[PDB]
Amino acid sequence: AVSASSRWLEGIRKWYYNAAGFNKLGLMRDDTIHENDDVKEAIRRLPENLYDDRVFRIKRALDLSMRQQILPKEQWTKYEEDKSYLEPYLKEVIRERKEREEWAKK
Amino acid sequence: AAKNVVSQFVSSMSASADVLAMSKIEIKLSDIPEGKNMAFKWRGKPLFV
Amino acid sequence: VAPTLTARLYSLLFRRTSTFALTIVVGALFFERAFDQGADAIYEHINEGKLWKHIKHKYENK
Amino acid sequence: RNWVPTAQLWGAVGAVGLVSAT
Amino acid sequence: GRQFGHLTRVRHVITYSLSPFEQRAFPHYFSKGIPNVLRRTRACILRVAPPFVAFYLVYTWGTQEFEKSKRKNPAAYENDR
Amino acid sequence: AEPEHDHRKRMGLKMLLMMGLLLPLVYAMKRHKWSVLKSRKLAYRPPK
Amino acid sequence: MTNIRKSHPLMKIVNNAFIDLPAPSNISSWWNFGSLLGICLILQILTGLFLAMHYTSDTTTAFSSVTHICRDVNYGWIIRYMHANGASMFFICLYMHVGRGLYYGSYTFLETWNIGVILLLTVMATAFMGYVLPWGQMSFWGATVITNLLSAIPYIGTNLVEWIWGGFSVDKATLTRFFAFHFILPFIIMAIAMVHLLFLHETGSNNPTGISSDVDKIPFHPYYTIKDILGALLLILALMLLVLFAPDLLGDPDNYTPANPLNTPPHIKPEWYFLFAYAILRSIPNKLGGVLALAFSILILALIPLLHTSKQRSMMFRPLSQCLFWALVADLLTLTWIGGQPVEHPYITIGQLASVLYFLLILVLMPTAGTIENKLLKW
Amino acid sequence: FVLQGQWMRLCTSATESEVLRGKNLLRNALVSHLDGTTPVCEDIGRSLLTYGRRIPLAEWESRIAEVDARVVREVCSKYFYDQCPAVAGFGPIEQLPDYNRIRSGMFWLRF
Ligand code: HEM
Ligand code: HEM
Repeated sequence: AVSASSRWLEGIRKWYYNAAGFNKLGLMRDDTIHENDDVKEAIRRLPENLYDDRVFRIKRALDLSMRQQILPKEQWTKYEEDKSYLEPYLKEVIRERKEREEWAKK
Repeated sequence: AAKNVVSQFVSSMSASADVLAMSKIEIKLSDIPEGKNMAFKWRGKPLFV
Repeated sequence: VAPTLTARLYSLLFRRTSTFALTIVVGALFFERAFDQGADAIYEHINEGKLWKHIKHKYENK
Repeated sequence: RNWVPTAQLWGAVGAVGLVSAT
Repeated sequence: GRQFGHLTRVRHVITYSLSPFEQRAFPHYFSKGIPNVLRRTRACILRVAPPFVAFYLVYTWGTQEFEKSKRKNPAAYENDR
Repeated sequence: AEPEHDHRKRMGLKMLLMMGLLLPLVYAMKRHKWSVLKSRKLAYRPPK
Repeated sequence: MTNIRKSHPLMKIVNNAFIDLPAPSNISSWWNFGSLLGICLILQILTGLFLAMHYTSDTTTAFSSVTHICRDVNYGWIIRYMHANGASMFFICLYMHVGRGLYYGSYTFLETWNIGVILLLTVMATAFMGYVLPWGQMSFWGATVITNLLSAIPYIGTNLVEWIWGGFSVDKATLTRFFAFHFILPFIIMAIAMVHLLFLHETGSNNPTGISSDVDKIPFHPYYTIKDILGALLLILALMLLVLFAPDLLGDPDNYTPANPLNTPPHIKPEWYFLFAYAILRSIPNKLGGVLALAFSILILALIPLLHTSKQRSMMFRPLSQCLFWALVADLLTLTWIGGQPVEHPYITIGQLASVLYFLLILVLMPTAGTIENKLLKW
Repeated sequence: FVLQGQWMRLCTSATESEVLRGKNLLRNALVSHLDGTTPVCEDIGRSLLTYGRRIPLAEWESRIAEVDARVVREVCSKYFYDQCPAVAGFGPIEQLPDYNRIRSGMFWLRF
């Protein structure tokens, strides 16, 4: 029954996305992830392109952070372009482990 | 052996028979006005008579 | 052409770290004295006659 | 080699240092 | 183990740096600071300043009352009556 | 109450001058070294 | 290798954690508080050992002794006022440290976090006993009322407060104990610090962005030795600014009065670094309830790891917690204020809502905010 | 570390022995290249735009001869000591020394 409410979250979502500064840094949502054991394995599963990309992005980002400089307005990550490229990989890794856990009950 | 060695080293701290000589031992009377109040130090806290 | 003051200073004293260090030892000395002198003066000025140094006269040798 | 000349300015330094510092 | 040859794997990135002696250590500091200082402060202010502001009100009010209630020795209940 | 009153204010004076010479100096050192980093520019050329 | 000084001695290799170590690039000024933290530990110590080179630990003399260190002994005055003020710094620095850990999720390093916590609490003990060494009106009473606050425990308490004191009050017996433990804590604490460092060396320093920097790592020697020296320079600045221009300013207590056991400053309070916990304690009517809640103030730190709810260990990218993080800090400031306040209506009612705010911020608000933010990002 | 090390040592600590051996190496390098027709032709051509119209061949030995361990030490310290390097790599350069490290390698405090 979500037509008005859930077509307006995108409004807070959008707000929120640009609120969090990582937008400005040239980074994307997936690169802001807490690198834990599941993320880690997902990470490892990335293709050369995807994966080298995430290395430059973070390189460019930690460079900016070191210099306290924001990227130009023209070169920023736009919410409409949400590459959730880790998501696919990350899901399974979890999926596998949930299974493993479950299989270990009895 | 541990028990008695540890015990002794804790008791070392517990309360010396120096201090603990004066503890619980106090008397005084009739030397002060039939009216006032004499605050003695007794056991570190004020002993009011 | 001549070497900028720094270049002069450089080639005479800072190439060799022995010299450099020697410098610094020397400098530390010279500097301490000037600083003090200057910095003490400055401070006594701000309290003219407020300090015993100014006030010894009164009861000294008659 | 260069060690005398260097050991001679290292000598000096120590000397000046003590003299002054102490 | 070894911390420098074993951190991660990085392909295709060039870096270009310059020597200290070739550059200046203070790059239009006034000019960058103002605009950068300005631009981050203004993105901080909103997230940071509020709660402090709040405390100040609470401090102010909170001390007024005290002095009143206590200096207003007649505050609780009046004199005449 | 505080017999050191005058000496301490004296030293203050000498600690303030000194510190005004060391704070700026030392900052320059800090930029001298870091400069390579801050001046640094980056390029990313995949074969892709 | 041959004649690589560093790894030749095995010992000198162990020192290459300073020079050669992987240190992230990006790194707020906040991290200099680690290093300064050590700086302060070393300064207190050198200072302590000289003061304890002219201090005596008896009722009779202690006040005199300090008084004599500040009068007849050459440069004993600065040493002592440097030692007093230092400890302020030491704490000012500590609370920056823990702020940073709170904010950027450095506390993910659970094992490092747990040592920190021990660190924090050990210093806390130290500071509590040193202030009592001089045996002045504030010190005297402050020890009684804190120590006695331990007698809240039902079965033991009472017996136990009496063991700690070495008698029924706080006479010589207690006074020499604090002298000995004050002396030996800092040495024990240094071991801890190094143990803390040990664990941290196994995963390196987190950043403002909150992401691994392994793809960006820098020489600690080249860069971070100057930063640290610079940090010092400012640190000292503050310590001498305080110590030279306003020796007593930060040392609220004006009680340079030899302790008279019947006398009492109606306004009894710990120094600034303890006020938070004081306030929080008063807010509870019941004694025991207040001691538990006092411990929980400080001891609640070790929970936060488990409380973490977001996917971004970095608060840097998360608004809502950045707002409640700041508020807690300002709530903490608010509490510190109460500490020096008459315990009357105005302050009572305030403190009580601040003590609930603090535990909400830490126990309930933040954790929820985490979730929310995660859900707005679609995470 | 070893290389830069070698540089430094060179301009502070060169020993006549050492320089004399390198000396001789040079001669040979410089004589043996000139074996064959092609080789001689290039030296003669290139020599003329480079060094102008001289053919310093026999001079060499003379020039090479003036070599002294002090000569070699003073000549090396113009160009390598306190001077700022030009360093390029094509990684795995992840361990390659930080520009400032390389830089400090051109002077002698320790290492
Ligand atoms: C960070 C660890 C330490 C902290 C937080 C600390 C803090 C303090 C404080 C707050 C005082 C009270 C001074 C006053 O206000 O008059 C004090 C006094 C004292 N401390 Fe320290 N201290 C530490 C380490 C040490 C060490 C390592 C020593 C000995 C080596 C030491 C020896 C003394 C002595 C003898 C006094 C008594 C005289 C005085 O008041 O200066 N302390 N300490
Ligand atoms: C005796 C007091 C302390 C000393 C001497 C000390 C020292 C250090 C030093 C030298 C560092 C490395 C640099 C930095 O990140 O700033 C560090 C890091 C750290 N300290 Fe402390 N510390 C102390 C207290 C604490 C406390 C009380 C805690 C927390 C309860 C703590 C938690 C941490 C954490 C989490 C880090 C790593 C942060 C990161 O880089 O990601 N420290 N400490």
